[PDB]
Amino acid sequence: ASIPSSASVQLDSYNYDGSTFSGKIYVKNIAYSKKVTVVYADGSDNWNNNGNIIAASFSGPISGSNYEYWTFSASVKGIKEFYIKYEVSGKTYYDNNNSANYQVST
Repeated sequence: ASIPSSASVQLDSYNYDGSTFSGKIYVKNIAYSKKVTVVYADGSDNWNNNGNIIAASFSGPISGSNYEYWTFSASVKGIKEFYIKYEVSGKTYYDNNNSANYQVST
């Protein structure tokens, strides 16, 4: 782990065990009332108009930085790829792996 210097939001890690999709996300502490969402395509690669959504929750500050960790977990029947959306103070940021998304292998 190293803390991003500059990205507003950045995936730290995820797992998909065949039934539960979970992970952790670096989030820059820009303001409060943050919304951090994981948006995924299902097993058929259907985005469902960006309606397959898991809301992450605040975990804690990261010492020696202006970042925080947010975590997520949900029961997910199938998933091919995902990205992260971060809304704060009317601004909208993404970690979509530079438009490739994060690919979930089978």
